[PDB]
Amino acid sequence: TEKRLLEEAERAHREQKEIIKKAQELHRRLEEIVRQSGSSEEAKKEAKKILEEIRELSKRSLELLREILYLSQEQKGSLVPR
Amino acid sequence: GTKEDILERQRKIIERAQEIHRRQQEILEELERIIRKPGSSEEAMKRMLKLLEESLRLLKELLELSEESAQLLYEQR
Repeated sequence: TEKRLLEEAERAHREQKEIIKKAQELHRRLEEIVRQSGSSEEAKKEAKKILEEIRELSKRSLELLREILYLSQEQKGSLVPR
Repeated sequence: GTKEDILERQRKIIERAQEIHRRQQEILEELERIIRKPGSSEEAMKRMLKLLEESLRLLKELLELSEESAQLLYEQR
């Protein structure tokens, strides 16, 4: 069969790595916000936006993870829905 | 069989990673809840700072899990 199935899984992991990096940097910014100006309501608004962005990132990496399950474990199955 | 061991290894990592996602999102929402909750304080900020660390550490583990399975994919390519 096609080994590309696992090469595509590799790509997904590489994309997850970039997603994780971004998420960690967003958490770093949240730390800066909370530590410094966490009492500021406008800073809270910034933090909220960041938290929402992180949520998106976690969804993206989760969807990729479910794709990994298919490509890696059960590529002969039908785990498309994820 | 050794193929079954591989399948179980894949499940171990992937299933764990999915649980890590859950834990991260639970903390993520907790951070939001604290901010949106009225009557915030210095101790509330301390809570968030600790939560931020935890979620980062989870992201660290998550990355390592992805790297582990990524190397598996290479070897089994």
